[PDB]
Amino acid sequence: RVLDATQLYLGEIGYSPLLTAEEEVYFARRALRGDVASRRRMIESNLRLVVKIARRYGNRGLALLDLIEEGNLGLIRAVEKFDPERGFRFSTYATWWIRQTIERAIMNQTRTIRLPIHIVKELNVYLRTARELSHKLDHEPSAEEIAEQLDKPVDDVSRMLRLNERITSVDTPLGGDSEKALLDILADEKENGPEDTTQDDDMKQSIVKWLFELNAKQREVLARRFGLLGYEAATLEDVGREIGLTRERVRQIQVEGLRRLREILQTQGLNIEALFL
Amino acid sequence: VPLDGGRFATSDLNDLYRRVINRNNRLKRLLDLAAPDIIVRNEKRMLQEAVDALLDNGRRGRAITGSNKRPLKSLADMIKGKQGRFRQNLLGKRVDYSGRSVITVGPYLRLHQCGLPKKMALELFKPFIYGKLELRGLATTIKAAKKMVEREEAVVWDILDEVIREHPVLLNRAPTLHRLGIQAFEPVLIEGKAIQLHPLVCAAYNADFDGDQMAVHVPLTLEAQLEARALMMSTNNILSPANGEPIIVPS
Amino acid sequence: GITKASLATESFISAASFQETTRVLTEAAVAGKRDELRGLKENVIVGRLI
Amino acid sequence: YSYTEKKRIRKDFGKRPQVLDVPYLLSIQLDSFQKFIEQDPEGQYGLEAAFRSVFPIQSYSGNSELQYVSYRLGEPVFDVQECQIRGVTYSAPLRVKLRLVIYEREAPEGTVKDIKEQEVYMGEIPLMTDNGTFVINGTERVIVSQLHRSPGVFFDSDKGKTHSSGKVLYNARIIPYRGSWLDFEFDPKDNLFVRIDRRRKLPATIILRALNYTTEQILDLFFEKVIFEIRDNKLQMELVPERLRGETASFDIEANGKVYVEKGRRITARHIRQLEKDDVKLIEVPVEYIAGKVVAKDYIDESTGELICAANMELSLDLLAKLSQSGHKRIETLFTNDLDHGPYISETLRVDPTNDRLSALVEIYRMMRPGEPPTREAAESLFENLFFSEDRYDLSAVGRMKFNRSLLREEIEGSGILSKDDIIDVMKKLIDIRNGKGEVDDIDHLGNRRIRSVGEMAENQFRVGLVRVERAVKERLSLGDLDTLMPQDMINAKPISAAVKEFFGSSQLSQFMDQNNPLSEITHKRRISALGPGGLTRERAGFEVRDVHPTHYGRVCPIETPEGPNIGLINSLSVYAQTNEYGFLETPYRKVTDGVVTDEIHYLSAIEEGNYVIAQANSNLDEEGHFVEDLVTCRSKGESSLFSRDQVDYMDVSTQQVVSVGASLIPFLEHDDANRALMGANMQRQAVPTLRADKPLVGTGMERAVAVDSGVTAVAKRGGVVQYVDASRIVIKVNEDEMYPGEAGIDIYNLTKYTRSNQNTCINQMPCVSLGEPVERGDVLADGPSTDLGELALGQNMRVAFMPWNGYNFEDSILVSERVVQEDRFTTIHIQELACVSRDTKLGPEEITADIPNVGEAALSKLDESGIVYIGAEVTGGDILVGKVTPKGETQLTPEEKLLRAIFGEKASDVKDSSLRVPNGVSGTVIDVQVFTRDGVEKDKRALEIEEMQLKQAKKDLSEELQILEAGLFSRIRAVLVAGGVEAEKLDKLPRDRWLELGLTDEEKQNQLEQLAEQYDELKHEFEKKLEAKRRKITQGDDLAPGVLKIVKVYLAVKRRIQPGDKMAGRHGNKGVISKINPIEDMPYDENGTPVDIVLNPLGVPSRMNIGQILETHLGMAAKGIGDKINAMLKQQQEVAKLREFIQRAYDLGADVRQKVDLSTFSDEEVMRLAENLRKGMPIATPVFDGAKEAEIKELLKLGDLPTSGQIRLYDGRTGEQFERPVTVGYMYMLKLNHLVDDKMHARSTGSYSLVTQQPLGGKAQFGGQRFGEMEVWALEAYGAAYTLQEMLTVKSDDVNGRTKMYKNIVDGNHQMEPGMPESFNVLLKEIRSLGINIELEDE
Amino acid sequence: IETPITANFREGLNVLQYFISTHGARKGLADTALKTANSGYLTRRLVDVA
DNA sequence: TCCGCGTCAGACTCGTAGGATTATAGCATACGTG
DNA sequence: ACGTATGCTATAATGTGTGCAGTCTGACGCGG
Ligand SMILES: [Mg+2]
Ligand SMILES: [Mg+2]
Repeated sequence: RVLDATQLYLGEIGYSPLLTAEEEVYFARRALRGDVASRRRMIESNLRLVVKIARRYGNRGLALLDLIEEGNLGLIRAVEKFDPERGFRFSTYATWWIRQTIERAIMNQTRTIRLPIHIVKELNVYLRTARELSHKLDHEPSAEEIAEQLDKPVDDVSRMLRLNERITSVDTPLGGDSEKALLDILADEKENGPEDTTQDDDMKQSIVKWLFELNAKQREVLARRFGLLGYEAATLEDVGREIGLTRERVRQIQVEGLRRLREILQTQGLNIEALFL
Repeated sequence: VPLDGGRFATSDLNDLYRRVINRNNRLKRLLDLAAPDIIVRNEKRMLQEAVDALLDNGRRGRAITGSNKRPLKSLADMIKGKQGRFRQNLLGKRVDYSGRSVITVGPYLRLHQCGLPKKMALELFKPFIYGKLELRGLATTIKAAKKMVEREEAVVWDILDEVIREHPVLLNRAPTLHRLGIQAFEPVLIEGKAIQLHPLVCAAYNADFDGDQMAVHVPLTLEAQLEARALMMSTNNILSPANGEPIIVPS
Repeated sequence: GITKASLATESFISAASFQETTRVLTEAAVAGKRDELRGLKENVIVGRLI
Repeated sequence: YSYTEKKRIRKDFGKRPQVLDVPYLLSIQLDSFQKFIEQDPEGQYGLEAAFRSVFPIQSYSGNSELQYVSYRLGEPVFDVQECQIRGVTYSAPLRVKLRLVIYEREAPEGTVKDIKEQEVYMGEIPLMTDNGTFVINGTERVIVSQLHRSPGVFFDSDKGKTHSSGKVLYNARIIPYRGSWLDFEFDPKDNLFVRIDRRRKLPATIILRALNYTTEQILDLFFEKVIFEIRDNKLQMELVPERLRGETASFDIEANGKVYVEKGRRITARHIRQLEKDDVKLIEVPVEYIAGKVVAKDYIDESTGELICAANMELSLDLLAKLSQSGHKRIETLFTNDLDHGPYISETLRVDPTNDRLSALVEIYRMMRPGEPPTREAAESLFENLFFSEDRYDLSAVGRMKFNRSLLREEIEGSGILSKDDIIDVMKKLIDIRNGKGEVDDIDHLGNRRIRSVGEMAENQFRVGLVRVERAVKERLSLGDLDTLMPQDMINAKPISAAVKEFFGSSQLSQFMDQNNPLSEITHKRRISALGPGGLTRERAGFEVRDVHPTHYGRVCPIETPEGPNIGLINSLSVYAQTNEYGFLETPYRKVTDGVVTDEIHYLSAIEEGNYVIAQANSNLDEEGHFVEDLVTCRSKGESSLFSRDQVDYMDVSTQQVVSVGASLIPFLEHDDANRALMGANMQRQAVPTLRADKPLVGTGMERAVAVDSGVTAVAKRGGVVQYVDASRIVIKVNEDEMYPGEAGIDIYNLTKYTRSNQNTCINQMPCVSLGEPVERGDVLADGPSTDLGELALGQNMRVAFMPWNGYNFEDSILVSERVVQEDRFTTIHIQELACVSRDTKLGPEEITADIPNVGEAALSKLDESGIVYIGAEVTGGDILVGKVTPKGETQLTPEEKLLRAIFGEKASDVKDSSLRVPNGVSGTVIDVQVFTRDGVEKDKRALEIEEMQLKQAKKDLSEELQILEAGLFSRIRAVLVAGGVEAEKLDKLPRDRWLELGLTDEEKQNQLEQLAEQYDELKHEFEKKLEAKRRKITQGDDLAPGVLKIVKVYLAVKRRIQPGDKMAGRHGNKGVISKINPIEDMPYDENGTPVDIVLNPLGVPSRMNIGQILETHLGMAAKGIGDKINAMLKQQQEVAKLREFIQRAYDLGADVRQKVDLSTFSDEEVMRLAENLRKGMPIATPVFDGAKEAEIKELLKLGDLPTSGQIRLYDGRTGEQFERPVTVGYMYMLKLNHLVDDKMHARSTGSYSLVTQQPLGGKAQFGGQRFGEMEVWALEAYGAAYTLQEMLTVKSDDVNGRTKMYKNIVDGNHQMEPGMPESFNVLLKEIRSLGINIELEDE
Repeated sequence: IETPITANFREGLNVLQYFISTHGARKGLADTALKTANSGYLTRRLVDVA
């Protein structure tokens, strides 16, 4: 029989009313006043018109079946708000809706990174300006050449072109040879290897031994300022909250803790050795 | 995740997910409007097409093709066959403390020996240098030991030379047919980017010095050092398991 | 047969790791089978002692 | 002979004089793309075809239409030089003239209403170089010619679809260039079916009904007729004697007077001639015989008017009696036969569930569009659209040609659409083959495998651009206003530009040129593939395709193809092979006229090769006459045997036409196994050119041909004296005869100096000519990177000795002297090219200054203020080439870092570091740096210093152009002026700016002075705009990617030498790794003392069966023996006469040497420049199969006072005592393959980690650990080593806890197992849960 | 092939003798690449059951 | 139960290389938070 | 006020299709 979701729906619209001028008015007049059956019919009837429109709005974002569904939503909003008393036809009024609803729904579900309408709307005028220029310049227009014709900013044009830059999927094969995708190459940013994990662990355990090698009033004041032992990373003036309650003596004692610690790094074998780092 | 070039890159699942959510939310919208059933039918058929395409794309009908006219990789696909998680990212693994290089002959070596380049074994035994360095007291910390190695200073070669002694290394050749496709030896540091392999065990690997490469692997744990010396040492592996016959034989 | 004897073992992990992975899992899901691990493939996967 | 040839002559052991000289090897690529751009006036080809095909396009209403006028190519925006550097396509503007014509609607066709006409751009097409390359985004790329199944018709049969029946089911298939497929196929019951697009299977009479054919007509077309006359009472039947042939007499067969055969008897050929000579026409027969026979036409009762019996219905006794009394005593049955004329359409109609024409178009429509209710027009439109519309369908010229000659037709050229005739004719030959006559075609025959070069493919992709524009034109025309809308508003230039760049990038055929060797370039452009789109696949590829087919002879090389899964599909073109005008291949052949082997050559197609018998080139000609021998070994019909003289029709031209370019360079190929010959020709392409180009002592002759045609060298366009020699360029003065009378006549050749390759190797052009040397037209002026006096120089020859050496040549392992390493002869150069990118991040723009945070004065020593390394600065891994800094954002300074930045200080600025530094391990010399900037942000000071040079160097370079062009232009006027007003010094008193002031008498030469005067001014005005183009493109802000602000490209030059691990080989596939560079003390040496260069293993020879290497060695030694004698006489400083006698005695030795070079013709000076190049060794040519034999080699060895054997008395260097017995020593031309160990060795302890798998990455490229696959795993399972495996599953791979924890434990010394559970499994859990399956870890 | 190779490597093949040598050479090396998968796949099949 | 035609499961193992799309109108009040 | 979203345009227009069609041996599962 038929097992294609496409052909099945396209069958069911092929057996649905094809309305005349005064027929549209008869149903529409009752549809606004809520006849229930009337709103269903005008819709059922003009599903065939939605398909002919989505026949030129394909290959841009979604599939043909996805354009029809969102194109049907335009016909419905057209039925929610049509004027039968006006002598002008419905097929004319409904086309303006079905063309809009499709374009709009493609603008959202086409790009992975959801680009709002505003940044997109503008981008199109920059691209459609590139058309005019390209045909007469016979040269694909630059960021400047587009900026000179609109008389608009250089960075605006450029930043809007940056958002047009499309994607390569992580699972994409590499050089017409699906030996490895980008995941089997692209490195993990977050976790650095043991070498970098143990760097901090060893360096910060060495400091725990250096803070116990200094004075009690020097390792108290120095640690709680940087937020090493304390809970919050305070400043020279803020160390006064604890017990210091000083501005001059906190600054002399902070630096006194650091001067004795700089000699602890010169004797262990770092200082200039760990300066490059 | 974003590329270095200001581009982004997304898995095909995210794209397949957006197909499911869009159609599902559009169905919520049409059930709000009490739309005619003929449309609701299409929406339900679509929703199922998207769900079935998310679980296993290429199965029920045409697999939903994407940007580069290729089919979107679905969920089932990452559990399916060679290219799945099992065979590719679980039973088989790229491994640390591993290096590979062109092999060449080692006609001076004994059976339990193999040439290992210095700059290879250098990088391979990196945590063993940092360890023996803190013991002698030459490194106070590890970033200090890191720079000592980087500068390739003279006394660091002698420490590297110390750890490697009485330490076996695994030598693998592709393809790994039988167990003898890996044998362990005692590395001999040699100045040069070529590995030097023992002629008699060339038979086990089927290793021809015509441009062959062999993977190196360092056994980390003391148990791995014992395993490598006990089971996987070249001297303890003579006869083939297939036939009670010596595979270690001049040619 | 070999191809069938591999898919027959009570271990479904050993079976899916082999082939027919789409079918193995579905049959194992409906049965609600629990693998207690005996084979090597099973413990090499989880990264345990062989 | 020529001058450049006089400098060094190659001794040729050929004995088959070349009647056909080797053609330009880059014929295909250049000629193909030439057709694509070629604006043919009528015979549409390439673009002209694409427009006439699609255009004219008219609106959907048909009131307005767009018409193609003419197109043109503008000169390139950026030339090759610039394009290669900037990084954008080397393309030309496409300006096409369109014409918008609109009709009147109610009026008939008011064609003259508004004929708008204007010119419009759409897309820029990548042009092809003179090398046959396309520069895409600054990469010279090559598009390989494709090999695909030829359109037309083709008959096949699955020799056993159902081995159940085991019946050979025959099938036919019409393959178009564009359109739907049309297949006809039988079935177990021999019912003819038709499957359009191989879709549903439909009865084969349904398509005929669709072509308006009644049941009667159908039968009348295929089957013959059997006449039955019912005369009075006796039933009678017409008999053609040749019908009851090989059948049994079921009844008593008797005639006017004689019983021939008895009941139940076989009718033999005797009985058939018995009846045929008796002239039998009518025979009386029983009524039981018709029971079974099928009635042909319809039979209505004359009386009633009803069908007594319809057409195609099995007759019976009662139906026949009903027909006899109806009033029909002249019934005509069909001629059903189970041996010959088979009844298929008959049994097929009984299955066929259709009725008339209109109903046949229904099931055809219900097949392809199932579910849509059919109308009269929808069903008719579909079927008419399939194979019967000028739009959908196109067989093409080749399609119709092959289609016609497959049906043995009348026409070569006909219609692009299938006619009714064509379809039935195809069904007819399918049924012919089924009967017995007719043979199926095979696909492996090159008569069915057509070649499709780039130009045809560029045409195809250019059509899709036009097809995608067709959509936007029609829709905008109909609904859009007629007047207002202009034609360019409806055209879009992107769909064409995009569809063409899709081809020049993404296609499998468009790939980066492999140019690591002149041979690689030339053999990769002569590559032909069956893969990519519209071809085959490794997954789909069979065997019989790959197999060498006897059609390949002379067309395709039997020994040229990768040994990888893409083995039999990829193939190089043969030497003298060329494309048929239609598409097939063709090979040269010497015509034999009335026995006489005429010099007239005919390129025979793959089809006509099978027809004539073709003698081999081994056959001997009688010096203008015929074959010396009566019997000649020849070949035809795809077989080989001996034939007589008059029977020979054609002959192989040369003995090298069987092989390719790759194989024509292998000497003594005749003494080499095809398996090792293939590998040898494959590795010869991988031969990285050396530092000093060394000529091959043991060549074939093809050497020069390759080097010259590759387009890597610079050959003279016009002969004359080299006015100026230089390392950068060459200036040559043209002779009077060749020089044009209009221009000055001084050619300019700016030689390509050291710069990068696609494989990161050196490219240089050194002058091979001396200052002020007389050069002939078409002579090599500058040599390439792998060429020497115009001859190809891939690797280097050296004294080799075959013998074992303490196992340092174990399995083909190589033992090379330090003396080779001392001469730095095997020292390849790698020109690496780094790049530094200034990007625009979210935080802010990056720049390029010397100000870099956390740095030593030592790093910024080689940089300038701008932040770029000086030209000529040596660099090493860690040193920074170009200083870059990016913005640093909200950065959480960790307490331990805020304290450390507060102690030692250096509060690093809010700008991150990412300076381009030399990669760890590389070290060389910066030779140049190029800076690209967007048109915007102000520049670095170094970027200004580089602009200074480009400008002031271009100002000088153009000053030099107009200067020497002036001198050559007045040089002419000076000679013109003497003719007429003869006055020498008095004319040369005042300066040369007042020479156009002086003239001559009313004469041709007065018009000449006016030409040169106004052409001098033409160059004087041209010089300004030439300066403008240079100046602007230097000031121009090069357009960059979005986000990028400016880039700095650095050019390095590392000098890597040979070392253990380096892979080298001969050209006989003899591979090997260098194991040890032996000390000069230890190297073996002859009694005389000179040591050996390489010591090879003799066991890499019997097993290999590549004895060509040993012959290469022997001849190389003989050749060197002669050079050693010439070297000695030139050192001794003897005489011109003494060298002349010896060298004349050398050139003339071979049996019938092809070249007969007399030295009495050579002048004394010409002899000594020759001898000086002969002293390194007399270069010898050994044609592929017409090479030298032992008789010739051993005779040459006696001239060199070398041993007849080729084995020398060798002494061990280590010791000094002799080896127990002689060893083969000689000079073998070996090669340095690209597989160098510095680009191979790798090591890793801990580094990057994968993104999801959380296991390490792959390759030294990304610094990744070696893969331990499941096969590698089972090995440890077998050993029993359990931790060694668990260690390689967890801590070495995923286990995030384990890897870091284990690291810390190793530095502690405690090598302790600390597992947890790999991440990649934790992924697999959630992945199965995401699939709606409860997978939890059930505990103890 | 009905007609084998008459020549050897010393004497040198004529033009066809080499063309004939090709037929056997390419098919022998075609079964080195393609047929190996059947034997390597057998190793895989055997292992899983054992 | 049996025989033809459909889907579905495999197809060796490791190494190296490199980069590009079309277009969603056009303009005016509604909805969400400093 | 700024960013995002929501809305309407009133000639008539009302059933789609686009695109690769030499894998192969072996094994069942739904109809017929
Ligand atoms: Mg090898
Ligand atoms: Mg080998």
